[PDB]
Amino acid sequence: KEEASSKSYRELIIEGLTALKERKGSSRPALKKFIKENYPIVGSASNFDLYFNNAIKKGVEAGDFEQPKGPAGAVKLAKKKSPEVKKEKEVS
Repeated sequence: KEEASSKSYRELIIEGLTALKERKGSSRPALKKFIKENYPIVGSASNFDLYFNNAIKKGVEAGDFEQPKGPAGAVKLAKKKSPEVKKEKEVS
């Protein structure tokens, strides 16, 4: 709005993660690019690459994102804690 930041990664990730899901979901690097191309505000933010990882972690604990391929893999928009997601090791 004025500051060159203060974009919620929650919005940014979901905006993409819902779109670039393809087969079902997509890895962080793909989302990171999506945000950089679409939301330069945060995309070109210092240590955005690092912040994004924490954002994913924050989102998955919040039950807003979920990683089918376990932590540090592909993320998928979480809507229901449905079965056949037993490749996350310990995202809990």
